[PDB]
Amino acid sequence: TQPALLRLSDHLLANYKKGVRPVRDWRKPTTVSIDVIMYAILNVDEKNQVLTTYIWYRQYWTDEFLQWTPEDFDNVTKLSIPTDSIWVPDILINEFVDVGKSPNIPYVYVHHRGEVQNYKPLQLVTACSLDIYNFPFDVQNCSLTFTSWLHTIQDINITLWRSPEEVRSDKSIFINQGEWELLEVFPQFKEFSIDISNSYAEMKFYVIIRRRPLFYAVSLLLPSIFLMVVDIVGFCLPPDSGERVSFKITLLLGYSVFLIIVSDTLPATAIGTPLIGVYFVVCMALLVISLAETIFIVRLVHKQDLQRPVPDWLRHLVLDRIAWILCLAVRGLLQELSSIRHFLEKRDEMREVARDWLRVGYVLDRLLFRIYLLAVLAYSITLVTLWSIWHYS
Amino acid sequence: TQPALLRLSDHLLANYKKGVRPVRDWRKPTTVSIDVIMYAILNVDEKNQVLTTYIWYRQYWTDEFLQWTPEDFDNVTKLSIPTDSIWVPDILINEFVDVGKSPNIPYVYVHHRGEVQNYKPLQLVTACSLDIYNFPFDVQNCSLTFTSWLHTIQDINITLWRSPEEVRSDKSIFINQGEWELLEVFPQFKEFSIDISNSYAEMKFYVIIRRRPLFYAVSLLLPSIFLMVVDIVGFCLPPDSGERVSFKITLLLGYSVFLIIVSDTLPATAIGTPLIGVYFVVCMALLVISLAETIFIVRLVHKQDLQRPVPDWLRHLVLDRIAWILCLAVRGLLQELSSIRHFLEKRDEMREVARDWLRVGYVLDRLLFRIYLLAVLAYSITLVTLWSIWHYS
Amino acid sequence: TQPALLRLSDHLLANYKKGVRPVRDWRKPTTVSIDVIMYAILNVDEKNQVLTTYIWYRQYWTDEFLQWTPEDFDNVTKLSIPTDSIWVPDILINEFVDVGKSPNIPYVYVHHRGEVQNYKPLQLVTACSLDIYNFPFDVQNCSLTFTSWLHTIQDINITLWRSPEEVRSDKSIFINQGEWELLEVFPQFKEFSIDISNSYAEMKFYVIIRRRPLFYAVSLLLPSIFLMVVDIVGFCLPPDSGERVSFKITLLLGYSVFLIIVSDTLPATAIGTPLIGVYFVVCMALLVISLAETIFIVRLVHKQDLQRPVPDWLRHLVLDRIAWILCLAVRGLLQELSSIRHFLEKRDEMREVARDWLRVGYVLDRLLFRIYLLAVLAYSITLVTLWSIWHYS
Amino acid sequence: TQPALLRLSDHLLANYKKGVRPVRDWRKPTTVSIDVIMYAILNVDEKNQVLTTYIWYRQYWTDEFLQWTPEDFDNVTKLSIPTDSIWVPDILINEFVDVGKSPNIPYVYVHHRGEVQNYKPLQLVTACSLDIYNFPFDVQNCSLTFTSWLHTIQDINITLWRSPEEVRSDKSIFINQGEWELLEVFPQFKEFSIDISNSYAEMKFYVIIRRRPLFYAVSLLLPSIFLMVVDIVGFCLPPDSGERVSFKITLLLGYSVFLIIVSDTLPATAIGTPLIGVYFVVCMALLVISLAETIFIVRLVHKQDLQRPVPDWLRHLVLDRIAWILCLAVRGLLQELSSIRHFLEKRDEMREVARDWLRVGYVLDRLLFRIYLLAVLAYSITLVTLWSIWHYS
Amino acid sequence: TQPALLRLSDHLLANYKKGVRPVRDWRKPTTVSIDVIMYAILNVDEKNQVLTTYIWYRQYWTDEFLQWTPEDFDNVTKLSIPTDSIWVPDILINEFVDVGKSPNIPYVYVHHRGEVQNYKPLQLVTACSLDIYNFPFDVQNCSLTFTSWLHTIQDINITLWRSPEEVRSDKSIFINQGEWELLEVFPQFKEFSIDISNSYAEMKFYVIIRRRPLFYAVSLLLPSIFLMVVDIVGFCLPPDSGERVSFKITLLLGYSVFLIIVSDTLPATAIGTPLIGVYFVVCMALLVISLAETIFIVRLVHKQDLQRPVPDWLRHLVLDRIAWILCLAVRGLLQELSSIRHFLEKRDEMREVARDWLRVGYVLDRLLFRIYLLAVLAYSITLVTLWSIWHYS
Ligand SMILES: *[C@@H]1O[C@H](CO)[C@@H](O[C@@H]2O[C@H](CO)[C@@H](O)[C@H](O)[C@H]2NC(C)=O)[C@H](O)[C@H]1NC(C)=O
Ligand SMILES: *[C@@H]1O[C@H](CO)[C@@H](O[C@@H]2O[C@H](CO)[C@@H](O)[C@H](O)[C@H]2NC(C)=O)[C@H](O)[C@H]1NC(C)=O
Ligand SMILES: Cc1nc[nH]c1CN1CCc2c(c3ccccc3n2C)C1=O
Repeated sequence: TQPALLRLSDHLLANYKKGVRPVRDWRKPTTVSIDVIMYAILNVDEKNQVLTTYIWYRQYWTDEFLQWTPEDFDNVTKLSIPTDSIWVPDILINEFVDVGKSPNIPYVYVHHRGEVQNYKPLQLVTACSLDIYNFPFDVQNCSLTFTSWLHTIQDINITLWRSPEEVRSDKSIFINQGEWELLEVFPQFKEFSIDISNSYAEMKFYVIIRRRPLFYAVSLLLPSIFLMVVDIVGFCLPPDSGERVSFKITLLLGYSVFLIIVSDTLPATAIGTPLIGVYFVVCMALLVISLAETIFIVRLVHKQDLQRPVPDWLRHLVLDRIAWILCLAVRGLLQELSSIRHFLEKRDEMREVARDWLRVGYVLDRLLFRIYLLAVLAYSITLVTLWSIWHYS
Repeated sequence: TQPALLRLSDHLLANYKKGVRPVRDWRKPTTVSIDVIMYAILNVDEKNQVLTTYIWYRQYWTDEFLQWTPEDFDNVTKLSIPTDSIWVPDILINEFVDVGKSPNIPYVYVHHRGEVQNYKPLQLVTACSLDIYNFPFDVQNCSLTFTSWLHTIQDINITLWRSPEEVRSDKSIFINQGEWELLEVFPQFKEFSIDISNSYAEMKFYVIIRRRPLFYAVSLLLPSIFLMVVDIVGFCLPPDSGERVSFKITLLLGYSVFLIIVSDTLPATAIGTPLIGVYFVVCMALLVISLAETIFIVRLVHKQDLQRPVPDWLRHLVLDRIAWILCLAVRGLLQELSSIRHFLEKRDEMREVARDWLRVGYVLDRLLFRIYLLAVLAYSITLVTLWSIWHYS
Repeated sequence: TQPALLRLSDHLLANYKKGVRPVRDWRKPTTVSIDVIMYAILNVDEKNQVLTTYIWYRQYWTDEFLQWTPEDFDNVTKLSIPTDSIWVPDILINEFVDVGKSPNIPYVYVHHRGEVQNYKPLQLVTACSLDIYNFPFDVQNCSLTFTSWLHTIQDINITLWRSPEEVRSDKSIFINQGEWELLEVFPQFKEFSIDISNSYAEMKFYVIIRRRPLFYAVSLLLPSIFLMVVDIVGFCLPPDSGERVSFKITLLLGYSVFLIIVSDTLPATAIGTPLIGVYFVVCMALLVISLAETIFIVRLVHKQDLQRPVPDWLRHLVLDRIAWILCLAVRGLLQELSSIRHFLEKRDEMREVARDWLRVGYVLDRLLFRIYLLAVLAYSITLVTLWSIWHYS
Repeated sequence: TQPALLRLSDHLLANYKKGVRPVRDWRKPTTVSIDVIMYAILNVDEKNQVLTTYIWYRQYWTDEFLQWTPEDFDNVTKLSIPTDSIWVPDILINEFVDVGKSPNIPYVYVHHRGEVQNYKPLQLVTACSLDIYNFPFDVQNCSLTFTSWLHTIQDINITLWRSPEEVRSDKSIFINQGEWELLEVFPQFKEFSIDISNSYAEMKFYVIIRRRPLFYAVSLLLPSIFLMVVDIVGFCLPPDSGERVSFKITLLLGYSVFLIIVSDTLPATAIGTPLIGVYFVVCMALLVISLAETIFIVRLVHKQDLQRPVPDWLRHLVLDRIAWILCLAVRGLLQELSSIRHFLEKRDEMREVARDWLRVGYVLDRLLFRIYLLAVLAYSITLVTLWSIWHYS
Repeated sequence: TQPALLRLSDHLLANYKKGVRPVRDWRKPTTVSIDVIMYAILNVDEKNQVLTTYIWYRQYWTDEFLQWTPEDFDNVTKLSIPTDSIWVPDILINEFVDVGKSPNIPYVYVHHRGEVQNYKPLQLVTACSLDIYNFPFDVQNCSLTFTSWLHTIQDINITLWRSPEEVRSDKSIFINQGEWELLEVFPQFKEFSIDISNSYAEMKFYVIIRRRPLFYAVSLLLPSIFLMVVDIVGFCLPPDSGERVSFKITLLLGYSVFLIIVSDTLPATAIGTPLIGVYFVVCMALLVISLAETIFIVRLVHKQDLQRPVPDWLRHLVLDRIAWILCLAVRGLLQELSSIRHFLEKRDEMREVARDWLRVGYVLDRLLFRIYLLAVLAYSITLVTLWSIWHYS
């Protein structure tokens, strides 16, 4: 009879047992040939050391029992069979820490020599070690290891579909504009063993990704450069005005409020902070020097029952530092008038010695303003020198 | 016998095999005709580049084996059959990154020529690229690509149910008032291929949505306009009062606290900030100019052992800038009295030279108050000019 | 034989096909009678427009094939049958956006005329439109629409179990004390159609709920009334003390910190803020008037090389505003003494003209203190007048 | 033959129907005997009124069809059978609002008289009413009601395994150190009915738990006591120094910042705040009195063109309050000298009347410092008196 | 016939019953030998007392019914069988509070004597008690107890695969760099019993882990050391400048803002705060002493109608504390001139007595500056002494 070509499928699955590993001779292994394309990097968790990706996967193997001649079946050379009717190998990942939700694919291809092809997408929640020592300019190297979980090397061996050079140079479908950049995917065959007499075939894929360091660079420099500019403008306040101290402590208050927002959005691993955490406490201690310079000079020019300064410490300040660096009734009358002259004289002499301290506090202020402005320019061009040698190639 | 019309269903499913693709001739493909109505936009994730929608889906195909004449079955022309008793094609989406939870529909229709109709709702968690360069006034363009995952173009081809003009103009059931606005849904047929000799039918639906920019506009201008008004009122403080500097640094402190709440609720992609991030740092640097204008003028009118100002720099300030822009016992007595006259004279001459600097600091203050008020009005009407040319049509 | 009364169930399920819609004549529809009691309002999401409830559901229909006479089965009139052995209709909701987790009920009742009764609880995650224009005093109106997803009006029709007046007045089991208050549940029959020749039976239940506006009212007035009381106490500071300006800007700083916590806990839809967002910016601008009143009067009473004020602007201030509203050696001596008289005279005349400005700044201060206190009392009793007409009935 | 004792299980399950309620006579109900041990309190959600626990559950019933004599089966008196091969009753909870994830137990015991024993653990997500009127010192009373969802009182009745005194005094395995303390679990039998002619057996377990109020007490008093101590130290500043007002408004600013962190971590139900919310606004208004005492006394001792105070209001302040509570050329000369005497006399008389107001502002300051220190000590020992009568027994 | 070696599997599973515990004699128990390797510590929840790990698990037992001679089956000594075709024991954990998501392994090994080997990975969500008394330097000790949930000691007994010394010293695959450090895994056999006549075999594994205390130590000392350095610099302000009080209250404000971020990220159990919570309130009260030292000395050097100080309290301050520790018309003229001498004399004598109080306030200031600097150095080297004795071994 010739009803249709559903007479192939019941010829092929009349007495078929889906629990038996499909070989005629039990001494020969089943060889599974796999292949991978990366599709998206969904999440990189630096705190929990967990990577979440999404790949497209395919594999084939040889089934000794699903064979037919294409004649006597109207030249059919392949057909589709449900997945839960045949033997399927158990290929897992060593680095699993969870189970991702993936769509179910209910069909496979079967060619007329026994080659069974399986296509399925996979969401992977794996665990890889993440070092963040140079935090925005970092390249990560995480691994995917496909292996058979039960069967040993004498039952299931794993090979590649195609050559490892075609797998390495494949970035055709990768979803970009998403904060991570795929560089390469490199395969490598190894053989796993913990104890003796049990070896397991495995196939490591190394996934190398790189962070796009643009929006971390503007969301961490644009407040850092800004609060340095406001500190430079605050030196132009005169120190005997009672406002420079209140300026510097408010701005130092507003800067410490900023760092606790930075640590809220930027994590750190068990080795500690990255290298840019050093460059924040250098800009922190550079404001405490400007605070200690203000408190040192407000103590200087202030009116406390003063004496005339040291003639040694006036001579090499006023003269040298501006040249090397900068540019019965009758006689009862005048006895009372001499007393009135005396109270005005002590008022004037305490006033002119307050001027001599005030002249010292202004030559020494423009001296320390130019030393501070020299240090914040030498450190600023150092920070852009190290960046510009990175950016080339 | 005539028991009921359950004698149709066992005639139709006596020897039926749900794993075989239902054709008499294996050389002809099965053609699936699909159709879509968008129901809700559930979530748009700008950070992770993930779109979450909810659609209503339907499809039909032709089954060669489910055919009957309507006579000898009491004129039955269609009936309902459980879904897990027949062959169902595997239509997926390329852009899946997750599996949404959808209700199960356990029945299908079957007409008497073999047409099998399937209705089901779907929740879709897809991945599309989102550019936010003009952040509240942005139109997104994300894609849905329906394809068969295993079968090639020689087995399953995908067509539309109805015309592509009826699909494009369908906004009948879309749930509004929910922060996104559906513009159109446009279908397009393509043919997918990565390697040679394997082509897959696909059907792209382009979903174009647009953000409603109302409550982002009031939750970002109403604090931005407000802290500009408070800065204008603070110029009316007199500069030799010791409070204008403390006014400006508190208000600049409270403005920098505001931006870190803005970045907490407004994300940015890998290309960086949107265009309105430029318009925040222009309003930022416009407050530092008002801070540097205060510190420049407090340094001017302040009492430090002063000299009389330059007659050149007084003449074109006091005169020109207000006209072009603005509107033995006896002889021992008087020798002591001349000394008492001398201490009061140095007290008065240091007082009148502090007035001459104070007159300079007030002509120059109302000059810089009108230049600053001219710039904050020219920039404010520029910002509403660019908005009003957008709003028309 | 008479073994037991398991001989009923195998008589009833010997040749039973659970895929066939159970009618003798295929032209007559199956009528499903439903009923609902609301149990809890779990979540109302104003941002995503999503409602989450939990109901108790029941339904019955007529099965033509499950019929027996109660004699010859020892007078059994009903029995329980597993759910997955019989035909069950597919009743869904139009407003689904998710799938809730509900317990499984594995049994149904079957009476001896064919009536099959089904009881099950359901968790529903639906989508309804939420307007929050009057934010704590708001009544919402969301919908639940039970319909058959595949079968049309010629196969499945939906009716009510009991009368629509018994469904409307049922609040027996509703879990209270949980921030929402159930008012009524009102049913209504409609008939759904998008295209021609396909009509679907549906049954809308309108669920009307009302927010309990107690703890939103104390967590939004008790800081709003408090920072108005502190502003009233701050007018009693004297204006020529240098502390009133620093008082008002700190309190205005602490008030703007408060609103960004309010917007963090209170959402807004696409139409913008509710009506109480207007009543916050009225209390905002009422503090800027008190700030501008302080800066206007500190500029007035301050010692800058002053002149005597206008006699017109002193006469209607000092006199009128307090009445209509408030309540050779010898001749060389005295030439020097006349100079000493002259320096003390210019010191005294600049002191008495600073008193005349100081008298103006205190009559005008108590005038503007009573105008401000009149406005904050007229607006406060207006705000309680609008509340008291709401509270009655 | 005697192969093994798998000949018992096929004798026992040859013709067994798992859909039939297992009685010989259909008029007799099946009696289910249950038992509970509480294992952990996982979550108590005060906002959503949801309790999450984890119990260990067991139950037995009598199966008329699973009976054998132990002879002719090698003295087997019990054996284990898979769960999905026999009839299982449907015991649910009325208070479900979700479905918890519990491990599956695939086996049951069967004794030779028909007693079928079932052991399983359960995670329960229920809804109970939570009153938090005394927030850390609160005892909650939530309920668990086990009932049959479909079958009425004529089919399934629920009893206890063991006595209700053994269930009440069982705290053997409860995981402690986890913020809630289990007091007792008390069972009670009732009979549920909404309409007539349908009654359902139920079994309420009352679960009484109590919060451990230790770390809420130190995380709410240690900032509350601290900002009261800082306010006491700030009275020792002299009031005519211009810093006491700036002290009090900064500290009142920092206290209002603290309460918005308290409301972020401590929820409130629909009845409003707990009783300790009253004790925060008493400590709030106790700082406004210290603020209004400062502003009242800075207005007093301040130099505005003053007059001598009232002799009545000086006599009962300076004298009484310290005793009852505290402890041609020649004649042209002296006409000019009398003028110079006159300008120094008006300078001195305006200075001594500023001392007389300054003496009033210091007797009245130490008076109001001791009244304020008496109120903050009488309220502090009241707050520890109410705590110490609670702590005993 | 000799078709293949699928003739072994149908010989082995022709009449096999997967519900029967596989023994020939029912009096002998089934012995299960287990083994564990820890792979990752996923989460340690200190608030909810919940541990989340991920292990690799394996077990074997003896099946009396799956036996064959390897001859007459072409020398096959083992083969793989699906898991859902044979009897599997029910090994659970006592400490479950949830169900983790683990991958499914669908195959087992079967040797020719009946030994059935099972390999599977497991995610475990257990509940262990966590004491955090020494918060970063803490070692936890949580438990895993494998037991059979239904069967007693006469049915299932649990043993180890390999020796307990090989299990204890196994850290081969543990994923490091993830904030917790695995020390050892120690097994122990016990026997569980609540009531009489029912004993259950169990096998406790003790898991000892240790926190890596590096990044908690820098994120809690680097702001704590920093705000102590800023307080030392603030003593160099002169006390009669009106800025030291405003310095100390701003810095004390900014320190109390810091602790509420610390408690947000660091939890505490029911016993209260850890030991480092004591070391924060010691650094808290060390700033209130510096605040009370400032307010005590501003009250001292301030100009209120002063008297000369006590000669006893000047002698042991000025002299001792610097030595032991530190280093008709005519007669009408002069009657008026004596009055002018009198007003200048009272002006001078009130000025020199303000100097004598000012000298006292500076000897006493450098005295209390060196006592405070001695206490903050003795406590700082104590804090590093206790750390250095911990770090050695
Ligand atoms: C809730 O909303 C519905 C809107 O559908 C209101 O529905 C109307 O109800 C009346 C009868 O009460 C009908 O005549 C109208 O045809 C309904 N409208 C529509 C569009 O069908 C309902 O009244 C609302 N409930 C409350 C309490 O306001
Ligand atoms: C917990 O709440 C229940 C409320 O149902 C209390 O229940 C009452 O218990 C007494 C006996 O103790 C019965 O006589 C009452 O009929 C019960 N009330 C109701 C409404 O049924 C129970 O006592 C409470 N437990 C505690 C410790 O307070
Ligand atoms: C909502 C409902 N209520 C009962 N049944 C249905 C299903 N409903 C029926 C009509 C319908 C659907 C559909 C889907 C895609 C394109 C066009 C479509 N049309 C015209 C389909 O979802």
